[PDB]
Amino acid sequence: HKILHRLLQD
Amino acid sequence: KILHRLLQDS
Amino acid sequence: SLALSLTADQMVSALLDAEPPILYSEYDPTRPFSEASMMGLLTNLADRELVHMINWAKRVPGFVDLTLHDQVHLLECAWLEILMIGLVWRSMEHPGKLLFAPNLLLDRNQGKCVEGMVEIFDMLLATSSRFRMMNLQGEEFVCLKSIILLNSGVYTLKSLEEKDHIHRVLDKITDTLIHLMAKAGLTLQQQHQRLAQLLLILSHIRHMSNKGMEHLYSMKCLSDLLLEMLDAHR
Amino acid sequence: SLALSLTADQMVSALLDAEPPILYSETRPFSEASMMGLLTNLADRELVHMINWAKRVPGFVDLTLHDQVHLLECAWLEILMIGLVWRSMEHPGKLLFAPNLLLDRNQGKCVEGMVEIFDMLLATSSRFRMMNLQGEEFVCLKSIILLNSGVYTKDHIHRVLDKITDTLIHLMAKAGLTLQQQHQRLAQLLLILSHIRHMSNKGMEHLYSMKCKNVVPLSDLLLEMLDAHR
Ligand SMILES: Oc1ccc(C(=C2CCC[C@H](c3ccc(O)cc3)C2)c2ccc(O)cc2)cc1
Ligand SMILES: Oc1ccc(C(=C2CCC[C@H](c3ccc(O)cc3)C2)c2ccc(O)cc2)cc1
Repeated sequence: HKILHRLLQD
Repeated sequence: KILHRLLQDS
Repeated sequence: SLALSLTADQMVSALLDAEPPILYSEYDPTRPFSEASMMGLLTNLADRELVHMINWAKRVPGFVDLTLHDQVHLLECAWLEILMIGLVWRSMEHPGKLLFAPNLLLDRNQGKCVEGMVEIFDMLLATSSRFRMMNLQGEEFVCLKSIILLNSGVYTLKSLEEKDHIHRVLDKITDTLIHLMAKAGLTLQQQHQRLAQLLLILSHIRHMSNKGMEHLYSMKCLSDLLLEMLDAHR
Repeated sequence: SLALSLTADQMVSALLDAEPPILYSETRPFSEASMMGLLTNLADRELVHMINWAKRVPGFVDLTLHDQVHLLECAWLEILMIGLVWRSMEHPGKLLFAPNLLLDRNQGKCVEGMVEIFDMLLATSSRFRMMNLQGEEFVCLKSIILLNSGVYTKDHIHRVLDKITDTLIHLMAKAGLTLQQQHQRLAQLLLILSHIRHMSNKGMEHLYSMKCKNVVPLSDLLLEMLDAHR
């Protein structure tokens, strides 16, 4: 759900 | 201040 | 300053001698608890602890050398940190519980009785668990508590010289910590590593104080002294 | 975990290699709106670099995704601030938010609660320059902030934190400090981390206030990072 979840993925 | 006073109390 | 002349062992002896006592709360198990009752109990306890803390600070080497305004500032800044590391130290032998007083032992479930308390409780419990796993020593604890007093408000016209004196005493307490660890038989690597571990915990104690303080001067939004300590943080 | 197999120089080179660039601001800011407009825009772009920086911190990727989130949520403003303090070292009495955005405390008056934090940042910056803080030391401290600031809510982070401690000492020994100067300097650096935490906490308190969030539109990312503290 968090934007941080996505950005932390290569 | 009370703290000021208590610090003075010799 | 005598503080700069004391040996490591003399610094430890001084800090140990200066230790405040452990106070009792007004806790009565036969009396029903509530948000107000619980907070009144902790506030009452903190208030009486502050008086002893002020006199403890007077016996911390180098503290009395400072201007009265600086002494006030450092205590206004660090008082909740000092209360909290004390709480955490007393609670070491009680996993999953916080020992505010010999007659007041609380677990986190009782923390939910006050708004925002259960969050601070868990952080305090985590800190206590850390001290326990490190096997924190009493001599180490009194050094850490004195560091907090001198360090927490050193930032926040010569008086730069006064800031310099604080930095000198802080170096002294560092030397003392290393001395204890070397005495304990730790290798040099183990000494530096443990020193780092202890000082990093101070960042967590700061966080807990600031978060607690934030909730504390919203609870009111208390004795006069405690109200003034709280007010110093606006 | 690869982090532990690293030598001290390798650890240093890895951190130096992970370093984000110094960004530029998107017109001397006075008034609440223009100041926060510029700062939030910069902070948002720095956050994207910070997230990708954290991935390249040895040991960080070995953590679960949720732990990575928790640590970044906890430490992001601390990390922004130590970066700011570092950049501002060569500019006493001033804060270098960007090479084209140099502020003095007089412009902090434009925003409620900014000046107090402005002064704290200035003092921290002055402290770092007085210690002659080195770049290699700086990147170790920033990594420590990431790994430590949310660690107490584990054994892996403990070991990595120990390794960064070893690395800090290694650097100081490399610089020729005696054993006493080494542990004294180690202590001095780590104590400053407490003040960085303090500045972040007092900063965050204003920043996620409803009043502050109304000043200028915020990016969804910056809003989520702010709401993470509650
Ligand atoms: O007025 C107060 C009330 C409570 C405290 C306090 C704490 C610790 C536990 C949590 C507490 C808290 C935090 C957030 C809340 O919303 C409510 C209570 C503060 C405390 C700490 C150490 C000690 O020896 C005695 C008291 C100190 C002064
Ligand atoms: O949403 C925000 C807003 C401002 C900041 C910010 C600051 C620093 C200066 C003070 C500021 C603040 C704090 C409290 C106030 O009441 C007003 C301003 C926070 C910052 C720090 C470092 C960096 O590289 C970029 C931005 C980061 C994220």
